[PDB]
Amino acid sequence: LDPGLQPGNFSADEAGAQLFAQSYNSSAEQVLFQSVAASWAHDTNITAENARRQEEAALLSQEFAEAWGQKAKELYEPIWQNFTDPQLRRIIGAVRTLGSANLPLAKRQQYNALLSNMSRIYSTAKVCLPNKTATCWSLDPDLTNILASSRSYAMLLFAWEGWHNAAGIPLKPLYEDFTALSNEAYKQDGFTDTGAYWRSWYNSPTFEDDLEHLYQQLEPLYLNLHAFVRRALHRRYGDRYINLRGPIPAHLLGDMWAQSWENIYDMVVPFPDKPNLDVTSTMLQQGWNATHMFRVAEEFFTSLELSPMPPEFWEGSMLEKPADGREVVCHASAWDFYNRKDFRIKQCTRVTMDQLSTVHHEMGHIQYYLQYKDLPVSLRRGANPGFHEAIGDVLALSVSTPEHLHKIGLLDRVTNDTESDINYLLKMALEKIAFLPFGYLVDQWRWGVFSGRTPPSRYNFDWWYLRTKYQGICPPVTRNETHFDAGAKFHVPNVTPYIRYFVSFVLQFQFHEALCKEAGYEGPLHQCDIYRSTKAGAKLRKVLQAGSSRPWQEVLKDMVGLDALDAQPLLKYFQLVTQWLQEQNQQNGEVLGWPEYQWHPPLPDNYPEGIDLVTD
Ligand SMILES: *[C@@H]1O[C@H](CO[C@@H]2O[C@@H](C)[C@@H](O)[C@@H](O)[C@@H]2O)[C@@H](O[C@@H]2O[C@H](CO)[C@@H](O[C@@H]3O[C@H](CO[C@H]4O[C@H](CO)[C@@H](O)[C@H](O)[C@@H]4O)[C@@H](O)[C@H](O[C@H]4O[C@H](CO)[C@@H](O)[C@H](O)[C@@H]4O)[C@@H]3O)[C@H](O)[C@H]2NC(C)=O)[C@H](O)[C@H]1NC(C)=O
Ligand SMILES: *[C@@H]1O[C@H](CO)[C@@H](O[C@@H]2O[C@H](CO)[C@@H](O[C@@H]3O[C@H](CO[C@H]4O[C@H](CO)[C@@H](O)[C@H](O)[C@@H]4O)[C@@H](O)[C@H](O[C@H]4O[C@H](CO)[C@@H](O)[C@H](O)[C@@H]4O)[C@@H]3O)[C@H](O)[C@H]2NC(C)=O)[C@H](O)[C@H]1NC(C)=O
Ligand SMILES: *[C@@H]1O[C@H](CO)[C@@H](O[C@@H]2O[C@H](CO)[C@@H](O[C@@H]3O[C@H](CO)[C@@H](O)[C@H](O)[C@@H]3O)[C@H](O)[C@H]2NC(C)=O)[C@H](O)[C@H]1NC(C)=O
Ligand SMILES: *[C@@H]1O[C@H](CO)[C@@H](O[C@@H]2O[C@H](CO)[C@@H](O[C@@H]3O[C@H](CO)[C@@H](O)[C@H](O)[C@@H]3O)[C@H](O)[C@H]2NC(C)=O)[C@H](O)[C@H]1NC(C)=O
Ligand SMILES: *[C@@H]1O[C@H](CO)[C@@H](O[C@@H]2O[C@H](CO)[C@@H](O[C@@H]3O[C@H](CO)[C@@H](O)[C@H](O)[C@@H]3O)[C@H](O)[C@H]2NC(C)=O)[C@H](O)[C@H]1NC(C)=O
Ligand SMILES: *[C@@H]1O[C@H](CO)[C@@H](O[C@@H]2O[C@H](CO)[C@@H](O[C@@H]3O[C@H](CO)[C@@H](O)[C@H](O)[C@@H]3O)[C@H](O)[C@H]2NC(C)=O)[C@H](O)[C@H]1NC(C)=O
Ligand SMILES: *[C@@H]1O[C@H](CO)[C@@H](O)[C@H](O)[C@H]1NC(C)=O
Ligand SMILES: *[C@@H]1O[C@H](CO)[C@@H](O)[C@H](O)[C@H]1NC(C)=O
Ligand SMILES: [Zn+2]
Repeated sequence: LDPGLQPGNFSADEAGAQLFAQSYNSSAEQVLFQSVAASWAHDTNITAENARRQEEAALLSQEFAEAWGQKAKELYEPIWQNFTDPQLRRIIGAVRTLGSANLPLAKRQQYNALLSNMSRIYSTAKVCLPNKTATCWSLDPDLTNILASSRSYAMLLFAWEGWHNAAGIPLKPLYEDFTALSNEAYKQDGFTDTGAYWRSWYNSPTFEDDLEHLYQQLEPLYLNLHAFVRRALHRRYGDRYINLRGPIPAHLLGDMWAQSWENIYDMVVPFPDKPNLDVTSTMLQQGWNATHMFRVAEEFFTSLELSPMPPEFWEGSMLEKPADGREVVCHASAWDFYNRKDFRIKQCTRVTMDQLSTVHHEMGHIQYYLQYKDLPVSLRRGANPGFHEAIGDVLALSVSTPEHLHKIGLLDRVTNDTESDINYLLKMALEKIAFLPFGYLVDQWRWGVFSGRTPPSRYNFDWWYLRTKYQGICPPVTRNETHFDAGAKFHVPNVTPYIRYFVSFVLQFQFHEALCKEAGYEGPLHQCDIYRSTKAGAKLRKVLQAGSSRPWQEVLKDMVGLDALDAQPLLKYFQLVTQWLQEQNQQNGEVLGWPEYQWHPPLPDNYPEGIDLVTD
């Protein structure tokens, strides 16, 4: 048994715990490196050969965590909370979390394979017309593309139900057992249930209470936005299917999960005549190419006097669709090998304005890793799990502005037209604000499941109850206790929390408002840029530098000034769209909210016979 993989002898003392932690850090980064190294190899070079390695390196990592966790859990758990330095408590607290590993091996297999099956079913789920069609439609491209692009209610419904039938129905039996074993494992760790464990990451004694108050402060913005989309859908589909006072059919909102309303912008766009300024056409004539795009992004960070990329980045990063033509996970991602000496971005970059914005986002993560690279490995993560995304986003917000684009040189004049930016801001409002209630209700639901507030006979009653109460949606078809629509969202059977994204979105604008205030800027917040503001850069740098050492709330108070999340900065960013929508809503007499919730559409006249009929 490798000494580099198994812990030694240590007393229950802080001096012992310090020695143990230090030993954990040294071996831990070694282990993490191997796992990610093969991961990067396969992800950058898609082949079954590397997949076998990826599986092997990840397997080793768990045995490592079990060895150290095993010793830690037995050794300090009776005393650990008393260690003086919170720094030490944080490291030990992370390692002492064993999770599933606690299960006896017979249950481990049952729990582990079970999780594997849930993932298979979701990705495997196939939706087939009630005809012996030669080939069915998978989640993407066909199902997502047809649902995002199609606008024939009859057609759109059938695709939506088919997905929930195929994905949802088979997960329901399995998910109960996962609930049983998952909570069983965490009980041995010391959490009342899986929910208590997920909430534990934010170190907020009133965490769930905090979110409700945040969400109630955003609801005025959401209801106004919801009312406007409801009206627009009514113009397109007709009163038979959109009750001005009631909830919106879930399948008509432009995406399989109604989590993003981005695809309906074409119907709702204010001031439809102003074109969205796309710099692609100028970018091409400028001779720019993917490789230069990244150095352009670095220049922005250098303007913020943050750390410029290490040469290791230019060497490692997989900036393009490789000319070798070997397969790659072209979906852009940012990687940090816990090896202090390197960090890499995988973009598969192609020259579009969107990717320019995307590259800035990804480079923000790299910047984030570099600033806390000095901390011990257990702390080299976001201040809170949602904190990581927020930093990446705020950087992306600043660069999207035409004010910034002119500074880079891609634009001759910064036309200060309110119709142009409202057009833009509404697309963002459809893209992300519509997401908040959804991101909140999924983890709102899951804590209920793990907590038992939703016993098994209610998996679907509560999901639609919650989904309607918060998001303002009801199902396209009456659905009952045989179903398990929770299983229809990727994050559910893959057991990945959603709350991180909701909290991240509030933190995104909360940081943004802080930097603008630091940058001496004034007036419209959505016209703010942090470029060249070194004094703001130092403030941002501080928040990154702390990593996970300091409790997330304590750091946030130093940055923005408030010990907790708040909606006020987010609202100010959207002040213009808030003002404009209310007038549009006020004129039409929209009922803000959704009384008479117990209303939903009739079925299509010949459903499912009429599902392919031309209606455009
Ligand atoms: C991605 O784009 C990279 C950026 O290219 C620059 O920016 C774009 C927007 C255009 O304006 C382009 O014309 C720019 O060069 C690109 O890197 C560039 O690659 C080109 C070749 O494709 C290189 O051209 C050579 O440049 C040198 C001079 O550059 C050095 O010195 C100047 C100062 O004098 C510095 O400002 C530079 O930064 C460099 O340090 C020339 O000596 C050489 O001249 C040759 O041609 C002329 C006739 O035109 C002859 O008289 C000479 O004798 C030579 O035969 C080349 O013109 C360029 O160096 C390089 N940029 C930089 C900054 O080094 C990259 O290739 C693109 N990548 C991909 C994958 O597409
Ligand atoms: C978590 O675990 C890892 C692994 O143990 C620790 O990583 C080490 O971090 C230290 C610094 O904290 C690194 O030390 C640096 O080494 C450089 C030389 O490296 C070469 O030489 C050594 C042998 O001497 C070889 O082993 C190595 O492979 C290289 O060939 C120095 O140049 C550095 O100088 C800096 O520090 C000195 C003081 O030490 C200053 O006076 C200088 O001004 C300069 O700032 C430095 O000494 C070490 O290399 C890292 N090892 C690994 C494997 O990454 C983490 O630090 C640890 N986390 C915590 C919180 O302890
Ligand atoms: C941590 O230190 C402990 C000692 O406090 C080490 O445990 C001891 O390890 C040795 C082998 O390395 C074991 O030896 C065996 O002892 C039995 C009698 O106990 C004897 O009959 C055998 O022939 C053999 O000599 C010993 O049992 C074991 N004792 C205990 C209490 O664990 C341990 O190796 C150290 N662990 C690490 C990770 O460094
Ligand atoms: C993408 O991943 C695959 C799998 O890891 C890599 O394929 C392997 O590449 C090496 C050389 O690049 C091959 O080794 C060579 O094989 C020949 C024939 O036996 C031998 O004459 C050489 O001496 C050397 O051993 C290897 O066989 C090949 N395949 C496998 C399964 O390992 C590929 O290189 C990766 N591409 C990139 C760009 O990283
Ligand atoms: C995850 O899903 C797979 C697929 O449903 C499960 O594997 C299957 O598990 C069952 C028993 O749990 C095996 O049943 C056996 O089938 C053979 C005929 O194939 C029959 O002769 C035996 O009497 C028995 O009924 C089935 O073979 C097995 N399939 C494979 C490919 O191994 C797996 O058990 C599921 N995991 C969990 C935790 O539910
Ligand atoms: C939950 O509600 C679902 C409806 O979404 C009910 O499932 C449906 O149940 C009916 C019968 O109760 C099924 O129709 C029957 O089909 C056969 C031919 O297959 C026909 O001969 C009968 O006359 C009748 O039309 C329907 O296929 C079935 N659909 C699904 C998706 O299950 C279910 O009964 C409800 N369950 C509970 C516990 O309330
Ligand atoms: C330390 O132990 C004492 C005595 O059991 C207990 O009162 C105290 O709460 C512990 N410290 C922490 C931080 O829980
Ligand atoms: C655009 O015009 C408004 C007029 O009130 C002004 O407040 C805003 O600062 C202007 N933006 C820029 C970038 O000049
Ligand atoms: Zn990101």
